This record gives sequence, C-alpha cells and structure tokens, in this order.
Amino acid sequence: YMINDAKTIQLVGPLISSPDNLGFQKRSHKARELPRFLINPQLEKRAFVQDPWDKANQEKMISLEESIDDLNELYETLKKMRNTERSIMEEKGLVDKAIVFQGTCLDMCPTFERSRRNVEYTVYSYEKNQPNDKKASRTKALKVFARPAAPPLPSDVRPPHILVKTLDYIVDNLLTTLPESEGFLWDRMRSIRQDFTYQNYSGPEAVDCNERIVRIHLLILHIMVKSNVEFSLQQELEQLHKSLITLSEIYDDVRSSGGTCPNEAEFRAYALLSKIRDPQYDENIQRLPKHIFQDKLVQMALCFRRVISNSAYTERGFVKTENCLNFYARFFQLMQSPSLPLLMGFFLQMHLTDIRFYALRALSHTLNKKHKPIPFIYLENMLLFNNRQEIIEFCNYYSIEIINGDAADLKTLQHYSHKLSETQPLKKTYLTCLERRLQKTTYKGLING
Amino acid sequence: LEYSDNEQEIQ
Amino acid sequence: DDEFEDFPINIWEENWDDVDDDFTNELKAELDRYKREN
Amino acid sequence: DMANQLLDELAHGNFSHLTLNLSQNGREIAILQKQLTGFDDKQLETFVEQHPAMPNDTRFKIMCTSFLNYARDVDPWSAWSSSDLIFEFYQCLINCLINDNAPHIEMLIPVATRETEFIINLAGKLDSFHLQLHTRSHQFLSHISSILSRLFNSIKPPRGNASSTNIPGKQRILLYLVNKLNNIYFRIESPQLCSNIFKNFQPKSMLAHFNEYQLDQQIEYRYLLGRYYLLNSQVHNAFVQFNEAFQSLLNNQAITRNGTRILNYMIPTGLILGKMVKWGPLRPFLSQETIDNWSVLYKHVRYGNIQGVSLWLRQNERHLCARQLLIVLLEKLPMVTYRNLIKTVIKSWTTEWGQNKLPYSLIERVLQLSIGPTFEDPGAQEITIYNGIHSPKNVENVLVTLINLGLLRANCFPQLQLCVVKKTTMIQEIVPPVNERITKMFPAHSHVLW
Repeated sequence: YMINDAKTIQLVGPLISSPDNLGFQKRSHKARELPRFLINPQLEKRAFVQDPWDKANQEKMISLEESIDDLNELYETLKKMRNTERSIMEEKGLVDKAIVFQGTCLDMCPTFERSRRNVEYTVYSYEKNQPNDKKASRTKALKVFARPAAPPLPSDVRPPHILVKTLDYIVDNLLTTLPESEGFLWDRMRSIRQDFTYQNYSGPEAVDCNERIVRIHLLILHIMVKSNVEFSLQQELEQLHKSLITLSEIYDDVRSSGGTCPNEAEFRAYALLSKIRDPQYDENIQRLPKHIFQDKLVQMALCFRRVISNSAYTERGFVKTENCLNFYARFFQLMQSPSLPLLMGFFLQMHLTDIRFYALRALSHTLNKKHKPIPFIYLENMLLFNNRQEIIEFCNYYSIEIINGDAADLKTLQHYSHKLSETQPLKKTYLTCLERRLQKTTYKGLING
Repeated sequence: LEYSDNEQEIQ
Repeated sequence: DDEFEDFPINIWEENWDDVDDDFTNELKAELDRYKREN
Repeated sequence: DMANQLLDELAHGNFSHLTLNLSQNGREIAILQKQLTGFDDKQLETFVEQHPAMPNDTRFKIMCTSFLNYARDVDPWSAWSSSDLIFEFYQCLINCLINDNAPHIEMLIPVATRETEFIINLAGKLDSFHLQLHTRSHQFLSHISSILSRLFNSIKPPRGNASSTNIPGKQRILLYLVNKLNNIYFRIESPQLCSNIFKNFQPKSMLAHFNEYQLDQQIEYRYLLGRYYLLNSQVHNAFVQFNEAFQSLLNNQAITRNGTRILNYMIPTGLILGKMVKWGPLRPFLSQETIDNWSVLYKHVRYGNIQGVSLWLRQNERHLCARQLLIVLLEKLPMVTYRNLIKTVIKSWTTEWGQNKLPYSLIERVLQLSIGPTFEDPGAQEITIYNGIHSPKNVENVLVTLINLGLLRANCFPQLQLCVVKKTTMIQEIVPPVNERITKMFPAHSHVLW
C-alpha cells in the first residue's frame, strides 16, 4: 500500500494552494495499492535468520558426510534429500518455484556441493585436508561459481557474514598460492560476488568483499604477467571491471540514502582505469562530491587518463578526439613515483605496450627521412623497458627494423594501430620498479590496505 | 640537416 | 539550470594570431637572456 | 449529471476538461468528485463502457475510466497521495496515441503535450523527496521517460508515395518529443540514453530538411546534441552544433537566458579549437564577471601560460564540473596553450634572430616559466590534476605531440637534442593557424543535419 502519513504528506505539499475555494472538501480516502512502477538492494546489516527445519536438515547433511565413507552413496543420499529440501523450502516461501532470499550455508562451500564435486572429481588440492583425500574438506572447500536451472536453495548460498569469513580465509591462506591457484581464486571470488547477488544484498559486507576482491584482481594481474604463467587476461579484467561496476552502484545507492563508504575514493580511482579512454568515466567522476573528486587517488587516476590520451589512438570503433596529450614521458615518470599506489600501478601496467607503440609512432613522424636509427639506450630510458631483450622483442613484433642489434629504424614502422590484424596481441609485460615494490611488502598487506 | 615536411604521414 | 526555457516561434575573432602581456614580456626576457648566455 | 456530460465530450473528441492541472478545471473536478463519490471502480468502468457514442477502443475507454477514477479519489491537499491516480491516467492517455489510427488521436495530441509538461514538473518534485517516499533517485522522471520513449518508438513516417502532404500530429510533435526526452535523460544524469533518441530521430521524420521544424525546437535540439557530443569529448562535433544553435538564436528574457546556456558551453568548446569570441555582441547574454573570468583564461591560453590555465581551472573547478567541462578543458586546452608558447619562441628565435635550430634546453627554459611548479617540486608534495600532468623536462614529448597534431611544422633530432623548423620569416609557415589545423584533422558532422 502507498505511504500515507502526516510528515511525508505535509512535506510533499498539496496539488493546489486552496482547494476549498474551488469546491473541494477533505475526504478520508481509502488506502490504495502501490502502483507497479513504484516497487523497489538492501543497504543495511540484517540479523541472520535460519528456518529451524533448514538448520536441522543441513545438520543431517553434515552428519551424513561424516558417516558415509562411500563417495557415490553419500552423493545419492544427499541428492534425494535435496529433492525433499526444495519442495519444503518452496512450501515455506523461502525459495521460488517477491521473496527476499536469505542464504543459510554456514560453510565456505555448501555440503551438497562438496559431495557433488567429490563424484565429479572437480575438487582442488587447496580444498582437501591432505592431497590424496577422497573427500573435499568441509573447512577448506570453496563454493564454485554456479553455472546452471532451478533457483538456488538457502542452503546453497552463504550469508553476508559467512561470505566475509570466506574472503578472510582466502586472504589469510591462499594469496601465496598464486600464480598456480589463479583459476581457483578467480572462480571462487566470482562465486562470492554471485552469492551477494542471489540475496540482492548491498550492505557493508558486499562493499568490503567487492573492494578486497578488486584488490586481489589487481595483484593477480601483476603476478601472472611477471611469472609468465598463461592466463586469460580478458576474464580477469572482465570480473575486475564487473566488481568495479558493482562497487560504483553501491556507492551511488549509499550516497542517495545519506551514508558514506570510507574506501569509495580508492575504488572510484580504479574504475577510472578500467576503461582508460572511455569518456563515460570522465563524465561520471565529475558528478561526484568534491571530497571524492579531489582525493589524491582519484586525482592520480585522472592524471593518468590525461597523459595516456592520444589523438592518434587507432582501433575499430574508437572515435578520435581533439588535442590529446600523448604524454608517454609523463606516464613513465608517474609510473616510477613512490607515491603511486602499488595496486593502481598494477592496473596501469595493462597499457604498457599501447603507450609504447604510440610513443614510437608519434616520434617517428617527427623524424625526417635522412635521420639515423634511434639508439635502443635512448628508447629504453624513454619507454622504461625492462631490458634489451624486451625492446628487441617489441621491435620484432611491430616489424621495426633493428640496425646493428642496438638501434631502431623508426621510419620502418608501418603500422598505424597497436592492434595487428591476423596476430595474437603482444605478450603482456610489467615494470621492474613495481615488481621491486611488491617484494618489499606482503600480499596480505596490499589486499587488506 | 634541414626541415623536411611529413604532412602526408601526419595527415 | 542548464535546461532551456520555453520560447515558441559574427561572434568570433577573425584573427587573434595577427598587445602587451606580462607573461609574454618575461618570456622574451628569458629568450634574450638565453641568447646571450649561449 | 457531470459525469455523463464529461463522457459525452470525450466520446466526441472534446477534451476541454481533460487535464490534470486543477488550476484549469478544479471547479469541474470538484463537482465531478462529489457526484462520483459512492460509485465503486466497477461502476465507473461501466459508465464508460455503456456510454453512447463511446469509441469501441480498449485504450480510449481505459483512459476515460482512469480519469473518472482520478476525479473521484483525487486529494488536492496532497500531491503525493494523488500521484498514483495522476501517473496512472497519464500512462493511459499516452497509450491512446500509440496506434496511429486511434480515435480522436489528432485531438489528443495537444492534450498529451499539455499533460506531459504537467507530469514532468510533478515527477521532478516527487523525485526530490526520494528519501522520504522510499523511492530510488529519479524514479518518477525515469518512469515518464519510459512512457515518452514508447510513444517515440511508435512514431513512423508515412510512405514514400503518400497520397497527401498531411502532417499527422505525431509527426508534428516529433522534435518536441525528442527534446523533452533528451532533457529528461540529462536531468536524471543519464545523458548517454539520448544516443538512441538522436540516432532514430531523422529516420522517423517525414520532413526532409531539418530546418522545416520550428526554430525554437531546432535550437534546443542542437543545444542538447552539442552537450551530448561534448560529454563524449568530441569537441568539434559539439562546437558545430553549439555555434549553429547560438547563431540561429540571435536571429523574451527566456531567449536571453537560453542564449547564456549555449554560451556556457560554446565558449570553452570554441577555445579548445583555438577560437575566441568577440565580447561585444555577447554582452546581453553574459554578466561582466563571466566575461572577465573567461577573458583571464583567454589571456593564459593566447600567450602560452600553462600554469595560468591550470590555476584558472582550479579556481573554476566546481562549476566546470557541474557542466562536465573540467576534464575536457584540462585535457585539450594545454596543446593550444603549448602551440602559442612555442609560436612566440619561434617568432623571436627563428623569424627574427634567424636560428632555425631550437635546442631542447631552450624549450625547457621556456617550459619552466610556463609550467612552473610540478608534482615533483618542493612545496607541492601531493599530486593533483593541476601539478601532475605538465613537466618542463618533457621537451621532446611536447614538441612531438604538437607536430603530430599538425600545430607545429618541425623535425625532432633526439640525439642532437634540438628541434629544426623551416628557414623563413613567415611564422604561419612554421606554426599554422590553430582552428584550421584542428578542424582539418578532426572534421565534424555537418551543421546541416539533413
């Protein structure tokens, strides 16, 4: 029903100033149903609530996991139990066949899922007490990202405080397993964010979990590139971008309700780097309050967007804009600043090849035809290449002729775009100074901020 | 060592 | 506010490349001083 | 029996009393409310359904019933309590225009525009109380935009071999609807939703020259199109619309205020493209402090003062941010400023003193004066957008971009640490005019839309 009160009605005001002059009389109107377009995620902490049968049923599943030693027998036992569970949960109105869905899985991985992954042998070594264990450990297994059709049961979804507990376990125990565990961590972190969406929950746990997951993604980006371990850069950046979009949406809703999030400026700055050339993020950042816009992290990110901007940036579907700086020299100076946050630098390492290409492309246009090849030592210092092998490989990728193994003939650069048509992209790289900074701190300290 | 125009490359 | 209100029914300097400025004066002061020292 | 009398008018295309503005029909609504009291919702529907000469149209009968429901239950002492009746009727009214052959559609067109203006104002006021009404931000205005968007989708041009020149009401209000929709998207802080509206405007138009629309609707469309372009950092695209909108306006105090609104965007947009206004003809639209403010920035840009441009933007940061001007000015103004600073150097160094070779150390000394403090320097130990971008050390980078933008005809010799320009006295051969160079490299979409 619609909101009728005294305070709200007085505040909003009347339709006309003096209705009684026109012939109206005050009538006590009946309460009318709320119209379809005024229907309204949760932004405040809610006390955990669990149905007594759901609690009892889950405890039986744990007991049966301890008692039944046969893997397939335990799984089939929980399968028929789950079929009973769904109808009962449907009858209680706690799952659809709108309902405010509340997760009640108190483990890091649902008990039913643990038994299922035992049968499919999709349990990781990180999820077992001992490597040769036939069973996934209840205290070590992490729920995978759900890839189904029926709605997840309350016993399938972890509540917000358990989700925080799971991320705490990842931060405390699993960061040092990178780069080997990147597939595991990426999937498990995706599931943690999925559980929040299942409950439509945007409270402090969702903010805290999304923030630290974004930080883990930025750490992963540098670790995989430095270790030269093959991974999907695209999948890591997609989830990292999606978590940043989620954080921005929660930051917006919290602001509309009159609250604040202490770490908003840091992750507004990260979001400014997810799509470095998209004018959308320049527009959105200008709408934010002064204390967010003027925060040093946001200012630092805005500087990087300015220096990276290039009027010659060539890519299908990208619209070139006027008077761009193409300040590659400033970019590498800022990259080396001790005041640059490490995780922020890890994000900006994604554009090293792009910035380097258009620096060489722009410089070559200023050279007359008789100009001698540019010595590598000049280009290495100007583009902050790690070693001589990196600049040699760079010139080979872009078909830039190398003279005497130590100079680049920039007039031989024929490409006008950093992206080649029938070739895989250049192997991603990193900056030595950022790697050295990583070795002077801990993974856990970086993620916890 | 003199100015050589490269407007074709620039444009 | 930036929204238009209801109303049913040259501007540009042709050549600013062709005046005293304090910044300009200091600039050629540096330009001349560089010339003597080199 | 006023209810029977009202239904007789509506059934015959007479919509004199069909409005939500009680300032226009409050007396009739008050009489209607008293007479309709006691009849339940079913009986009100029966009154419409059984009425003689009532068009056999489901949506038209739904519209009439929702007005009767509005009249019966409206509370003039509470806009919020009556809002559900008001918004429900408005949706029903707009649904009566979706079918191009709906009954009395031509007579309904003036009513729909009139009620749209009423509901837009009311939805804005209700949105400002979003916290108290427990509604998300812009929920009321976004709902209106949803309704107006569906009406926009239903507008189609007649056949290419139409039998008559008639302009239906939906075509007559096409640009009016476009401007109303795009204005809402800007208000609810989602101006990129205009993209669909802009793209599908001309295909829906039966007029084959954009200038055939009303001039006031032409000017507002160009104003919003320019702002949309500027939000995408497409400066020249925005300028052409801003410049054409203002010149058409020059050919009410609301018109004067509207001219000011264009100028707030046209002036910075033209400055980025190396164009400066004449302050004389702009006096009726701009207050003297506004003229003085931009003139200071004009001074910094014209004579190549990087630090002045940065400090000017810092002073104006808040109101530039409110118009989404800070970022585009911070990014694309320096290269114009750099060009002018370099032009003055070449004028003395090359065209006067005959030296066609410019040592990088000379440029660094020049850049040190122009830029001043940087993030690394003592006294500024925290990075800002005003001290973190420009550094006098990056002499070659500044020259390279100037050459690559076509603003400087020069060659770079990184090993010799010098810059070579053409041997001449004509400065325009070395530093061509800015606006021509930029617009040649970045041609804009034509001012003639079609």
